[PDB]
Amino acid sequence: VRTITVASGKGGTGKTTITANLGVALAQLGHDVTIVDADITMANLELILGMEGLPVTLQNVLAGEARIDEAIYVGPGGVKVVPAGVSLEGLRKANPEKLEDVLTQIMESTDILLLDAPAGLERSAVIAIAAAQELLLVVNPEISSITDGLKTKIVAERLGTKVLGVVVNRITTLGIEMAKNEIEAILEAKVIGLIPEDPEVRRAAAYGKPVVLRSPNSPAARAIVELANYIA
Repeated sequence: VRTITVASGKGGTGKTTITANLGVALAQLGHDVTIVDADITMANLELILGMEGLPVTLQNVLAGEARIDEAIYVGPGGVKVVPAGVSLEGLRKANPEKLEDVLTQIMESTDILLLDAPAGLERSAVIAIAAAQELLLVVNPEISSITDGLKTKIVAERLGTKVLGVVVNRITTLGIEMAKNEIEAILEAKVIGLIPEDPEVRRAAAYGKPVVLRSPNSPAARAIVELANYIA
């Protein structure tokens, strides 16, 4: 019923980390959550969720080789995952109608649908943004990252996707306050999450257990469930 796309400007902000743990934190709060991994890249949801290879993807479901139920897997903490298999652009050109109904079937199966959009502003990304009602923008406290994020914000507004708020990932807790105001001023939007730089989210990735479960008290984890609370 609630569809949110997580997107960013450049390619290395750490958004997939936020999407995965956000979903796990959301599921831990009792919400029926589903993440559709639209980022056909290495170091994605499968790695961070510590999940084993996923056989059936949407590409299979769109080709009529399988039922959507077969492309929905259960991950850590109860979060569900749906692999796109092929870029959204591809699925969309293959059959626009089918793609929409399948997305509908998915929305039916949950309360919250998170779309891990591909890195930047490619066709597949804008499609992901337009497909959601809300956009969760992820940026780093670096200028380049913040301006690239502004373009993403703009695209969402051009399309009619409402900005849920912006998440600043990997900030040093020292200046935060001034930084937050500064960032909110640059891309005129509200930051609803400040995830401090944390070695633990890197080790979480390397070993396959989301920080939210691996290290519940690390500052990154607490910041993320904090964000899931705001969102839910």
